Amino acid sequence: MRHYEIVFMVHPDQSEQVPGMIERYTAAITGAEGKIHRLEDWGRRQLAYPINKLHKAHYVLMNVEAPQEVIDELETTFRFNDAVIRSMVMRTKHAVTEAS
Amino acid sequence: IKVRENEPFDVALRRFKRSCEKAGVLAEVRRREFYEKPTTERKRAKASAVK
Amino acid sequence: SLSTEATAKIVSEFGRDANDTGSTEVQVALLTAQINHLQGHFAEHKKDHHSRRGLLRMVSQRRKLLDYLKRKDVARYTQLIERLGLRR
Amino acid sequence: EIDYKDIATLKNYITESGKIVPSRITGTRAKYQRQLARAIKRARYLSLLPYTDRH
Amino acid sequence: RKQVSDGVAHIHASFNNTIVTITDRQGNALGWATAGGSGFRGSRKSTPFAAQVAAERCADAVKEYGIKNLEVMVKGPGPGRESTIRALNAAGFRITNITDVTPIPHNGCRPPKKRRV
RNA sequence: GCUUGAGUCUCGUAGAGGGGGGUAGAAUUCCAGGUGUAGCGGUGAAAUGCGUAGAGAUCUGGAGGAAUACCGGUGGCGAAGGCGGCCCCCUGGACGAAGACUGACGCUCAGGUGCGAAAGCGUGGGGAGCAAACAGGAUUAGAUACCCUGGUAGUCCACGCCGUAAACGAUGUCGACUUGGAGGUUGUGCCCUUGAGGCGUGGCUUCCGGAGCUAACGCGUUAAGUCGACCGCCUGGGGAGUA
Repeated sequence: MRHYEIVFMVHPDQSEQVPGMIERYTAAITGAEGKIHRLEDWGRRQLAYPINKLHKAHYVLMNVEAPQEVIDELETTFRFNDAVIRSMVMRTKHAVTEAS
Repeated sequence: IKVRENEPFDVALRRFKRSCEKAGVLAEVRRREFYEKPTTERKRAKASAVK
Repeated sequence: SLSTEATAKIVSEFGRDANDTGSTEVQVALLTAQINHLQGHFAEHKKDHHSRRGLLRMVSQRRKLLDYLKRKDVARYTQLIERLGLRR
Repeated sequence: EIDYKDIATLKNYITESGKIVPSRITGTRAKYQRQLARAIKRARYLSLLPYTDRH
Repeated sequence: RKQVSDGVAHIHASFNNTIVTITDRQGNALGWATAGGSGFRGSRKSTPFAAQVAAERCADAVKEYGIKNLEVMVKGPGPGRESTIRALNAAGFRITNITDVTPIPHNGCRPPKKRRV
């Protein structure tokens, strides 16, 4: 059970489905007795460059400690889900809890 | 890159072009992939930068 | 390399006590543990020729220590290679 | 430097056309120039910063 | 005709020739002029003079549109380009932006060998 | 027996070390479409080439492949070959701090085995750019070249082969001792930090130089100095690294 920092953009037009998804994702973490340390919803933020053109998107910062298998199925969940564009999951850098 | 029109100007005189792209970066990418001449061109460039 | 809990378990099994972590049986058993784990890693990959060089250092070093312990105490040798299942 | 989400700090350490500035200019000891650049690149993936100014 | 009143001057300076294309903000060309199409074929079509007369000649041939404002977009290196934008504000245009839009790869394709001259 | 050699354990650090998988942004080419019109491209100059069947320029959408600007640095890592976007997974080594443990377990190494750029070969993919061969245009006395326009193998992937390079610090490996200076990079301790602190202690590395050595050039605590251990190799040029 190691640490991870997940961010992911969401299509703006499915922003209302954002907290639901968050819950499901967090639920999946608690399926493996891993804990979630911070969680931020950064709002519809303007993109520095267009992607499918699609400017301003909805960001979610996560920072979860978990075993690697639920992180892996969380990655495949981010693959198939058409809502989410650009996930990024990262390193341990042991558990953080702050803002930016 | 971009410079907006000023309210009272005749010549914009943008220096944006000079600080980056024109002189070196495009004249460098006109000619061959080596790996070899750059290692020695940089070797003698850093060996020339001496007092 | 190996887990801290794994290394602690092997030191506890093969040493006179814990903190006896440099004895010849202990070093041999730690090298053995890592050799087997990396058998699992190099069955896959197979072209990780750099990591394999580290592995052959482990094999050679285990061999040196078995030769030492063979020409110091042969009873410890036979008990050791009996317990680790090496020598074939 | 260690962090990439602070794009105020990262935006200081970048030029007007999206390019990373050399440590020959900004001081920045080499360890933090490496963390810096790697954080700039993680931020450009997230579209927090731009890759260039002609997107 | 069609009375666009703002455009973009895409100047494409290369080492051998500068080619000036005045368009609108949508990107549809309204009229172009090259340095090689203004007399002086050859060693003389890559000079700042040839580029400025190319730009003078491209300022003509867009009189049918009443362009007063334009952005300038500059590609490539070349003996042109600098003189080129000068000719544009010698032709009554209000020059608004001057961007340099030279394509730079982020180490993409391999460039050609050449030139053991 | 013993610990000053060698090794194990604890905690961290830096890193383009390796292998597998994914993704991102610029750019080149191609395809489809809009605008638009007489050239574009190229060169020392030209021509071949592309272009009123609408090129080049320009904007939109798509496909695909390869490489990964800036950071980038006589910077880093690796035994060497070599390794440069970002992220994950598996994995090798190095270095540092205090302490504990084993107790000479070490050094070198003929045969042997492994790894080994590039080009090349085999099977199966892929193929955007570049480009041996090749073709055309020039240049020229000639031009089987340099230059130009195209362009196939190849370069890219998987697995196997080859087994070499100016594979080079043209400097085998390991250990010990012998004046200095300026840097770089990565650890760390101490002390008003009361800066852009001070003072030390390691690892790797760059430049200059002292004694000494050297035919000289130069090397110079990372030795080509002063020694020890083991290995490899040399014995005039050619013929010939050939039969």
